[PDB]
Amino acid sequence: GSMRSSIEIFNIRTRKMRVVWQTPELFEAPNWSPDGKYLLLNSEGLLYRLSLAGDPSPEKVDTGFATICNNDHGISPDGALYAISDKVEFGKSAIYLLPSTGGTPRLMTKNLPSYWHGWSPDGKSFTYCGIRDQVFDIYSMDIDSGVETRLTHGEGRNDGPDYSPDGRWIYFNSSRTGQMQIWRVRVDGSSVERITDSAYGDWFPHPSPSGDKVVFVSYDADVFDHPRDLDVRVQLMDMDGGNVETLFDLFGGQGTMNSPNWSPDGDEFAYVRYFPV
Repeated sequence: GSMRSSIEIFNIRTRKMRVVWQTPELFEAPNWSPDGKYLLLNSEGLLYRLSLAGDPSPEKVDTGFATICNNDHGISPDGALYAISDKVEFGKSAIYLLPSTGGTPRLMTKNLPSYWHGWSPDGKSFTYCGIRDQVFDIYSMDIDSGVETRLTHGEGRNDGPDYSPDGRWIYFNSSRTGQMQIWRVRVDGSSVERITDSAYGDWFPHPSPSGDKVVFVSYDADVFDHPRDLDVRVQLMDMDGGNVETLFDLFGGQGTMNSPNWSPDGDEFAYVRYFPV
């Protein structure tokens, strides 16, 4: 079988890349463990750990009944929990938490579909895209109480939320201006503001844990939604949207970086490059 996915890391300080693992399988959306030691990927509804030292061969995570996981998942700051978005139970995406060492998923969201997208720096809350009667909004939930908080209110479609490391902002994208652009909303909901103003559809914002940079993908403007297998750009900019640059061109899009992908040191991020079928 020819290669289909290349799990890779790019260091934004030295501007060097490395190939962790290539496979003829379709692997997607890496997270990076808070201890620095492994990547968490999904493939064909299952979750896998790939060690960054020694054997990078994917090791399957026991997600119990949750065997139709999608690309929206993450790891808690203390490293003890995984959050997954799975459709076994209700036929549409629902968010669960489980131990990072595997086990039985605990349902978080009763209102569906909901797509997990970022863990709060203090670990107490998470943020997600919730679709409610075809209204795409940013929500957050307090893990201990189960209380759902709506942060956007149907101004365009709003997707892909992830926290700034100071915990004051959630960055996301919104179609409110005509194409997907990066926006940010305060965690209390109280203000929102535009971060990119580009000729592209800008998707998957991830603020670096080091608090200086945001990485994201830019599709061509004539693209609708966030498909697989297109010629895209992996971009980087300052927190305030200044100094936008193209780090590299890439064949991909969907799967490349859906979920929070930074090393805990904030100097490197994980991503998947694809090869045409």
